[PDB]
Amino acid sequence: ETSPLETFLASLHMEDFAALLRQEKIDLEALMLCSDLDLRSISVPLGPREKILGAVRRRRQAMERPPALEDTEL
Amino acid sequence: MDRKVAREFRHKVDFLIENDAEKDYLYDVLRMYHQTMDVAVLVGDLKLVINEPSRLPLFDAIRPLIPLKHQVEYDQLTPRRSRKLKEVRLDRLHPEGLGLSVRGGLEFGCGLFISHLIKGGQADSVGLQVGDEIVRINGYSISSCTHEEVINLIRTEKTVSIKVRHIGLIPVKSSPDEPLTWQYVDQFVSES
Repeated sequence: ETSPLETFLASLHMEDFAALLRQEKIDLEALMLCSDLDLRSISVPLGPREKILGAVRRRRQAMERPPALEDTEL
Repeated sequence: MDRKVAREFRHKVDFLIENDAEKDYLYDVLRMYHQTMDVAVLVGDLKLVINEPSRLPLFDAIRPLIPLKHQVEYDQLTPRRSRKLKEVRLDRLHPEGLGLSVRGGLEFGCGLFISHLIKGGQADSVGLQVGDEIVRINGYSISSCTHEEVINLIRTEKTVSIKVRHIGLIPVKSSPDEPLTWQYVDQFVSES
């Protein structure tokens, strides 16, 4: 019911950036390929830019090199 | 009626199982059950082919084949599933936490499953179960989420709402090179 981008940004406390990204026609698939310069060009500030970029990198590393299944205790 | 029942059942088998050797095994254990009337042995033998979530509707397909006098026991021995979603509200600031463990995510090719419950804990008290699949967190779909994103999403607010679907299977992958397999709740809990 919610988009991959909406949930992605929600997990990072960055829901308020969903409007800007959708306005610039950027879905999650497109965001994965965004460089620092790309996000600079669409007025994403330093702090938010580094949070997104870090999360993209962690996502890519998990998808490309998935570990053993482990339980997270909550 | 038995040619109509066989026809409808065969359609369900063909749709959920691709492999012919797996089909042959399925029909064989059902043939054996008709001879012996051993429902416990049947359910145990059925597990070899019903080995992943997408194959669980086979239990529903088989139920009409089970005589009335065995349908209560059959239900008890098979996972209790429902397409109606269960919603719960949990407090993260609780002194003893949520009282559950969680595994899975997009990087594993599987959904998010409750793998452990602390008996008497907060998750337990609201009726959550080992074998439950989490389909929604704080209103958000998690079908495109990695394990870490789901964990971070749970930890965003002081409280968390979880929507749940009971499956009765737990995903298993003991190393980065292992394939994804599934274990029934009873096996996973006993082996832990």
